Amino acid sequence: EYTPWLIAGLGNPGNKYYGTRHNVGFEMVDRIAAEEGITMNTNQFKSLLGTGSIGEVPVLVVKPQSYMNYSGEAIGPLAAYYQVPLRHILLIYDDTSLPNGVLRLQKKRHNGLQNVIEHLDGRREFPRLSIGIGSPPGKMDPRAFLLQKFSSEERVQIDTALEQGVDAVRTLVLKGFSGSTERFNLVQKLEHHH
Repeated sequence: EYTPWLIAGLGNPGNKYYGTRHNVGFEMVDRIAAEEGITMNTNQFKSLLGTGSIGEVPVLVVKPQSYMNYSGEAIGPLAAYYQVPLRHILLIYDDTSLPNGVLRLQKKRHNGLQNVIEHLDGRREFPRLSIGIGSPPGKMDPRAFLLQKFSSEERVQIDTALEQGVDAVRTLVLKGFSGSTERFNLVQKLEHHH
């Protein structure tokens, strides 16, 4: 009966990255931990993590400390250590392919995600929670945009997203969707307009 889940949000550690668009996954993970009362003191495998459960389901919430593109250096070994099956590895990260605040849940672009993919022996069949941050504007390249803080209007949407994502994580893991994740994806898109 031991099948923990690994909830990892991606980002770059440090005051330098605090509040930036690219760190949204870190925000979400700080949110889930908080809500669940899980402290992330533990430092292992290039990451800070905490342990607890969602309902009866045991989980580990993590924030890799190796920097975005090398997230796999943490996740891969971390999963092995705790014996987390691929299907229970939930990655949360910023997605430019979706408008601001639209979440997307999938179970099978972004550098952190390729590296993680790389370390999970290329396997791809794990669930992922994308948090949209929109498209960057084609000047200072699509690079300072990510390293920039969210405008106030964007924050609105973002804060709403953090709240709904927390719920989405709890449903996937414990509750059950009670529709397909694709229906949740549809509702996200619609909500962007309301």
